Amino acid sequence: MRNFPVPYSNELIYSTIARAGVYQGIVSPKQLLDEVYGNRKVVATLGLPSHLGVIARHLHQTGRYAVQQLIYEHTLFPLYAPFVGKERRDEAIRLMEYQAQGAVHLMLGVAASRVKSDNRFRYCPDCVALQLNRYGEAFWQRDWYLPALPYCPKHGALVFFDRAVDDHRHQFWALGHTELLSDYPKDSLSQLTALAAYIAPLLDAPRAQELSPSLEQWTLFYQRLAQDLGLTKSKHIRHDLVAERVRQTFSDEALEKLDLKLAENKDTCWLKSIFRKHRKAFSYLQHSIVWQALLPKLTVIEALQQASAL
Amino acid sequence: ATRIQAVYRDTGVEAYRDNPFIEALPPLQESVNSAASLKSSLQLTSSDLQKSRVIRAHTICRIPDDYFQPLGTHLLLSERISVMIRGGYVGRNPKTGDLQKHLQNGYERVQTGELETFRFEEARSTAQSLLLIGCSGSGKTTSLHRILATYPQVIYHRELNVEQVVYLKIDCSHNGSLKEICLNFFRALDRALGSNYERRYGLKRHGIETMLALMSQIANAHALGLLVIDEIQHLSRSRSGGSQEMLNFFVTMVNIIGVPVMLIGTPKAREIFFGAIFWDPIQQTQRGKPNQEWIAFTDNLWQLQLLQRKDALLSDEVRDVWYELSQGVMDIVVKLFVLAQLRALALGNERITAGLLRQVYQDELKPVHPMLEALRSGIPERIARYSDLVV
Amino acid sequence: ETMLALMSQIANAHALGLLVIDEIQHLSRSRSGGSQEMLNFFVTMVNIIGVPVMLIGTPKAREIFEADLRSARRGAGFGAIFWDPIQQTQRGKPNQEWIAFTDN
Amino acid sequence: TRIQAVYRDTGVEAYRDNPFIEALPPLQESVNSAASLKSSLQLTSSDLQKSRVIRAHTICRIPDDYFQPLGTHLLLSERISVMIRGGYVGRNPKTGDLQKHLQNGYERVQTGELETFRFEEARSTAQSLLLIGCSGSGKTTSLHRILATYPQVIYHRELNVEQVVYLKIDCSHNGSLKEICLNFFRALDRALGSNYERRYGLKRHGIETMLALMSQIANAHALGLLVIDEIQHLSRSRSGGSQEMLNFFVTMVNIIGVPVMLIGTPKAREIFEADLRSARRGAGFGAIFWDPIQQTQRGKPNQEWIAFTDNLWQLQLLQRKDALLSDEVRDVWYELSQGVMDIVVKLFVLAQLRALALGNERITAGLLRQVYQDELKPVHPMLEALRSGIPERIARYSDLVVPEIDKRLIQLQLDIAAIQEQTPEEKALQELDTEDQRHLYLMLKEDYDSSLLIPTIKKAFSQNPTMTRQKLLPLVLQWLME
Amino acid sequence: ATRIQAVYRDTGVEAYRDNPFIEALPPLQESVNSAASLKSSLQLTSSDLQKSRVIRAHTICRIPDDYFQPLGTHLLLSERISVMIRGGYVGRNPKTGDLQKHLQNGYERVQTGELETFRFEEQSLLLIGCSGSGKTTSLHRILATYPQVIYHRELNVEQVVYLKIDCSHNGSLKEICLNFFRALDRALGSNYERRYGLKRHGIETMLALMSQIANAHALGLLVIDEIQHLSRSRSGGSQEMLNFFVTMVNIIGVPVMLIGTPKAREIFEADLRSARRGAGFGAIFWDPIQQTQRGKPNQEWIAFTDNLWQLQLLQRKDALLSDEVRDVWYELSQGVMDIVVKLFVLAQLRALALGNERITAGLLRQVYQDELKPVHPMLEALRSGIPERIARYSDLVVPEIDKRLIQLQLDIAAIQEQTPEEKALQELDTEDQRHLYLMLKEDYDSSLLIPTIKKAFSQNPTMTRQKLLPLVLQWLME
DNA sequence: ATACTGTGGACCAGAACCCTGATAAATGCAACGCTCATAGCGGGCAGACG
DNA sequence: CGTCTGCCCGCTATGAGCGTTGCATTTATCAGGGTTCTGGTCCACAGTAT
Ligand SMILES: Nc1ncnc2c1ncn2[C@@H]1O[C@H](COP(=O)(O)OP(=O)(O)OP(=O)(O)O)[C@@H](O)[C@H]1O
Ligand SMILES: Nc1ncnc2c1ncn2[C@@H]1O[C@H](COP(=O)(O)OP(=O)(O)O)[C@@H](O)[C@H]1O
Ligand SMILES: Nc1ncnc2c1ncn2[C@@H]1O[C@H](COP(=O)(O)OP(=O)(O)O)[C@@H](O)[C@H]1O
Ligand SMILES: [Mg+2]
Ligand SMILES: [Mg+2]
Ligand SMILES: [Mg+2]
Ligand SMILES: [Zn+2]
Repeated sequence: MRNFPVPYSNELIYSTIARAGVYQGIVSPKQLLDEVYGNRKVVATLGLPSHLGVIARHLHQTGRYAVQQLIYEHTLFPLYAPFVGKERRDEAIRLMEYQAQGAVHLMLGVAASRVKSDNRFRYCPDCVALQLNRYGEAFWQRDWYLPALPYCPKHGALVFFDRAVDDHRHQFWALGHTELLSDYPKDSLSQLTALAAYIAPLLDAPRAQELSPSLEQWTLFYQRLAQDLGLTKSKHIRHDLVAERVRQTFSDEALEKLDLKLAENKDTCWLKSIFRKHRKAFSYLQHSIVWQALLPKLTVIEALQQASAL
Repeated sequence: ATRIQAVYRDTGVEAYRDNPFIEALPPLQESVNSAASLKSSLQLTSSDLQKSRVIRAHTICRIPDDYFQPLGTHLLLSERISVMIRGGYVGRNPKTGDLQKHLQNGYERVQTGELETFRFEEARSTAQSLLLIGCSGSGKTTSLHRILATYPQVIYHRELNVEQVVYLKIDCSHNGSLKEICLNFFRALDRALGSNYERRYGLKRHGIETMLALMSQIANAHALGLLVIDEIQHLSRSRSGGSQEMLNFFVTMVNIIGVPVMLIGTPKAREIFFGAIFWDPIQQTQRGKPNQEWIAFTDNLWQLQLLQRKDALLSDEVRDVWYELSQGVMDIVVKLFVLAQLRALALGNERITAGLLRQVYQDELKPVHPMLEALRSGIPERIARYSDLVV
Repeated sequence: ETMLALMSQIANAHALGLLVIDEIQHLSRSRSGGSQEMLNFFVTMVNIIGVPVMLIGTPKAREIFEADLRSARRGAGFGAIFWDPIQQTQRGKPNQEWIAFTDN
Repeated sequence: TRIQAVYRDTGVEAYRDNPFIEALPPLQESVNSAASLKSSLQLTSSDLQKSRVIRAHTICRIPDDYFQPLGTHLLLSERISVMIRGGYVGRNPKTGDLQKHLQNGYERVQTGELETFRFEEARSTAQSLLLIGCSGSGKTTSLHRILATYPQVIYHRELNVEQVVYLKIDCSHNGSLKEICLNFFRALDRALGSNYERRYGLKRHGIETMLALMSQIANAHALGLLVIDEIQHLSRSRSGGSQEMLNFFVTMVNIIGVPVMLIGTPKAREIFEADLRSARRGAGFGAIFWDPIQQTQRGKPNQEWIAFTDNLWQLQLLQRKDALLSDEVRDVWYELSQGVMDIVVKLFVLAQLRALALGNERITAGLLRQVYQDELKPVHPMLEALRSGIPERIARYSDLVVPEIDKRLIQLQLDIAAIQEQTPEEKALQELDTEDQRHLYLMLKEDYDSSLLIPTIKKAFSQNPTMTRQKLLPLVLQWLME
Repeated sequence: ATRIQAVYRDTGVEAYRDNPFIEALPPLQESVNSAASLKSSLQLTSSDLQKSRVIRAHTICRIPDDYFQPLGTHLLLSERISVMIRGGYVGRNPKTGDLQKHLQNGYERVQTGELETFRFEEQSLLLIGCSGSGKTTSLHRILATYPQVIYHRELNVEQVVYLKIDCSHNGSLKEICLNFFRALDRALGSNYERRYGLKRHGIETMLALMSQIANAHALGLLVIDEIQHLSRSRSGGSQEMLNFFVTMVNIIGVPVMLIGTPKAREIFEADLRSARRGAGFGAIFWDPIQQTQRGKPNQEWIAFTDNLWQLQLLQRKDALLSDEVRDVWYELSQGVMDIVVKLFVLAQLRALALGNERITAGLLRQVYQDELKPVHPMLEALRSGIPERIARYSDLVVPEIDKRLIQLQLDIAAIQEQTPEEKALQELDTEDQRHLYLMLKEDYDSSLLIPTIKKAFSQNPTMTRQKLLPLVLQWLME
């Protein structure tokens, strides 16, 4: 392609590809894959996109955009980066530049989602108006497409609608103006919005890539915080005090809406596994919930740095 | 195909304050010195006059290709082109988000198929149109090409990724079919750019509305500034019902899409048909005196001689003979002068004269004697006869 | 038009110098469209870049390339060249070229 | 390679006028049928005193140019001759004016003079055979050597037909039910000069379509044998199952004549044995089994093993060679190679190659021992399976061979090449134990004497050990050179 | 066009007897040491170090050109190439009938004529290794012993002993198919491609034309180099990639060698993964110099390092190597021959201008983390030892080396300051008696020495030097 | 000061997907056929002389 | 009143532009064995009531 659009601030590269298709009058998706990439064997994905580097070659004459900038500021990788580890993170960064599509999804154990978790398209009530007033266009923002939280960090809640990624595969779809939120209010829980607002600062941080604790330090961090908070007696979990501490911030219905329902009656649980020695990388939601429930006077960057340093 | 990284300027008009497109253009020259800017002539030098025969004969034939002289209408055309290409960027600002509304609309036109669809109400288009028709043998294909040589055509911006083409020139097909303008446009928009738009948009089995809206959208993906079409006379030879379709599409594009369009055609193209500008061949007498423009043209064409002998001053008899043999048309003056020089060098007389001019015309313009004699006679019936005669 | 546009690409890939057309007289006037069609097609070759052409025909094929100012102008170009039979007596004395050719 | 055809009469009367059999080499009188198979590289006496690189190259070349004909190859050669020159009865082109004969028979059978007559020529009894044996016993080289005696292409001047006597196919590492069909086209387009693979072997056609086109291709010519070798590599997971493989391989009826032969390890023997009909037709007439050679089959040790060991020992090329072979060397060859043909020759080659590397320049039983525990790791399951003798373990572990042994041979040759370089000039430097006197060594003799300066500094240091580098220098001239 | 009149010599091998195309080659007796005779050294006199810094820098920058140390992986390749070329002329013997006629005669004799039997039986190679291991440069100079064109006078046949081809960036099969005739016409001077290589012919026809001219002209070796530069997608899939090479090897019939990277090994995995000695395609691997050999340091490394170490030109250099300076080369370079001598030559130039005129381990880190940037993925892949990363991060060759060389040669000009050593050299008259000064620098201080040598050389007893060296020392000590 | 109970870490085995091969089917795409337009043509009709 | 020789016009022939359509071509669909996922297991061990 000759005139490739430059992505806006906080925009998925998928929406940039879709707007490139919109600008130059390409309707058939096969032509779009022929011109953007050169091959008709590329799967369209939201978050952790593959075949990057080709999208950067069209932006070669703009020296500021490279593989690293696109992979830290226009994808959903920084959310998965600090928690998976160091070697796995670096290998994923080095692999998303090549032609591997399913390898990116399958290498990270945390990212091995298998079946999609409600992969339909979402937007916001007031973000679209702000984008139209500031840009004159609409795009799939990175804030909207949280892996499991259908909640804008600034607004109440998202608004799902029809169509899904698994239904039609090779199509890059971008919202224009012909569809928008019809006037009806959507109920929103304050705790979930607070959690989303707390966790959203992770996608824009200069040190969000270096602050990656190793596999062994996580259990030491958990034991140190439990010792300083004095919950453990002697290498033991109360099974009720930690449950009450979590319940003081998050209720049962909010956790059910997040599929992270507490199972305090049964020995196996995500919190219990966090207490035990870790095996594989855990999702951002579990770590954020544990950190916020067990310490409410700190933010993501300082807590992650404290965990990594010692 | 001169790819330049643009460096921005700061114009004095508040309507043009923050565009990158129209800041990138070179400034509008003052008409006092714009006439001197257009002036070009052969470098001559006196070392040729003492050289061999065929070498000297070769460089005389470069006079019709290297000689240009500005006139009164040249400044008006330059000012009008500058105004019409500066008025076509005030509605497609990409910095403040106005091109992204002129370009989102262009996709629902392709999807639906109709050119009159509109998704954003505030997407306004500011563009102009102008037709330039003058008697054949006036220069309206090289004068335009020399006016549009200041602008470097393709210019590349840095903050954006747009490779803005300043102007584009295409020719109507002799057939006049609907699927030929939308093809030589895609040929002219990848000859000067290095891409392949034709292999995308023309090879496939497409319709006519699809390939009429695709052109109007790809002419806004790049911020095209002026689409000029020459030889518009060809549409009258097209199939039945196809002459008016272009006459509506080239007024819808100016109004809706917003790309300014300039159409140039021969005098025969008044009946088939925005502003109107008419050109006429030069006439030496305005009211009762030989005109300064004609006198200067001849006195400056004089010095482009490589005859071993000559005379200091031109004579009124020779001037009258030249005017009578030319009948005012621009090209025939230069053609007659170069042919007379060629015949003088061939004959062996190193001097030019009126009888020499007459014999050169008579022996070397045999296809041209009928209509030149018609012009010399000046009968209104003979002028109305044939086509594209001055009237 | 498609082949005539491919002509420009072929003539710009290799620096063609002179494209001469001969035996125009051997053209049937009923299998192409008409005299106006012939004229318009042979004027359409102004778009091809450079590549000067030269036209060849019989004096009965001169009638097509006439009566139109632009067509006549492109027909003329560098004047007119008219091959003619060797007349015996241009001057009072018979022409020397006829004598030399006959003797040789 | 189209050889012109010339005919010769044969003793058997069943082929009195058959051209496709008489255009072949004569029937092998089995007195020296496999005697020509015997091959041994020259080993001229002048090659003993030679550079190490060329000798190592000859050592690496030994396995290709050595082929000992055993006593069990005679049966295989006889079988191949029988079912190649016995399957041409139904593909006879020597047919006269049969129109008149058939018309006369039809006229005479209806008028009552004759009451019966045979009118059918569709008489073709296809033959099939398995060759089953442990891997490494030589089921491919000892078949190519036998089948190279028969010309592959013979051209008839009177007709316009060719007899592709043998056509060889090998499966890929993964393998599938379509790769063999494509490989038939690939091999026949290489045997002759044509474009059969692009003309017929198309992607769109189904497996049965190529199997049917095989009939036309192999019946247009007078094809005589179709060897599909190494079916062990066929991936059962990528095939479709352990039953449709049999249902495809017993579908050799629809190709007329064409006696097919299949070779495989006993891992496929259990595959090709599930029912009566497949066991009958896959192995139509017997199934020769190749077993590792033993020291003794009768009370006396087998003489074939002794002859093979002596012939391989005589081929040895070393500066220090022992003519007499001790019986302990034969005992360790048997105890470490258990008669497997591949293992013994590679073991001997690696021992002879390592003898150059270590510089002992002699072959010992112990050297065979450390090369055995050093370079033969992946072939172990064969070794303990044959030592234990359990058929289940042998059948479970009969598909494995040492991988990339050629790269190991190249690495050993490169090591031998790099070892060789020695410098007599460096012998003078080698007595310089002290070091940091190399400073004076380098600075002094570049423009000075280089003959006795190097040795005499050793004497100067030894005689005056309570000293350093600096003031050793000023009197070096007078004490050493003067 | 290097035409040498053919002379005939006796070869001890009975297979090559009476073959006019073979004995024209150089004999085997003097060719044994020929490959080991490619060792080259840019030997210099100690007086050369006394000259200006520009001269020594210009002599040093020629090290990546004139320096060549054969190893154990370089003699074997030469022997293999010699044997492969010499064995490729056993078929085309003009003094003997064609092999088809011999086969027909053998069939006639195994027919009714009385004989037992006849065998109706009828070697491409590839050189794949790590990029920058020294392949093309090694081959260009191991093929120097064989004259390219040998002219026969008894017959009229020009014997092209070997030919060499080279690919270009993003090329296709047609480019090599035409470059073969380009190289052939550069060898002979005829117009073999002015009418035989038109655009009209397809690939099959063009190769059919190749085979007949390769068979009529006596041609022994056809080497195609830098196959890694050939573009895959432009030609198509990897199946016809192998098919074209297979049909090129099969129909021509001459021995053929290919040289490339492991990125072509995945192309040639078929016909090579299964042991096929009849088909050919034997593989020879080149690897970087392994510093550790069976738990011990490699002799080739410590000999190549010693030879490279003796040829350094510096003023106050430490002439002896330490273990750490040798060790850091294998950590910053991994032993590939492309960048070991590059690191040495860049380190010497940086030590010329930066600071003290000696080579240390610290400045090698500056070189590696400042200028030897782009090949970091290859170095990381080599350090990891993973074959996948090594294979898939090849083909990068750190271009624009010539501009770097000329700019480093020019940059040394802007040094107005004088280090005390060379300023003392210049203020001293240049009688080139300073060999003693350079010899005895460490033991005594310059202040005691150079004024004293000025006073002595003002009235030297005799003009002789290095015979009269000790007497100055006796004045020098007291 | 020790046996009993809960617990953390290393660990078999059933199963759910999942890559893959074989087979059947929707389909864009040049590949001809349709139709329109344009210039000539040769036998039939008005016509006029024997 | 026949008929015989020039006109013309409904035809006949052919070029140019566009409209279906046979065709592999590519896509989609279904059976199957394996491999990591995950699930509970258990085995030694830390802390404790007797
Ligand atoms: N004002 C002028 N000064 C100098 N030369 C001129 C002038 N006007 C015309 N000419 C010459 O006359 C010719 C005009 O070019 P051209 O044939 O394209 O003109 P045109 O007849 O107006 O164009 P068109 O092809 O559109 O009918 C050129 O040879 C040009 O040099
Ligand atoms: N009679 C023999 N004499 C010498 N070597 C033999 C003999 N039979 C087999 N070999 C060896 O066996 C090797 C080939 O075995 P191969 O054909 O790969 O076995 P398989 O047929 O099971 O694949 C050759 O290297 C060859 O040296
Ligand atoms: N035997 C050798 N000894 C010393 N330097 C070598 C040797 N072989 C190659 N080199 C060096 O390697 C550098 C690059 O080699 P190059 O010709 O690029 O190899 P390739 O073509 O295989 O990449 C050269 O500058 C050369 O000085
Ligand atoms: Mg014009
Ligand atoms: Mg085998
Ligand atoms: Mg090279
Ligand atoms: Zn929002």
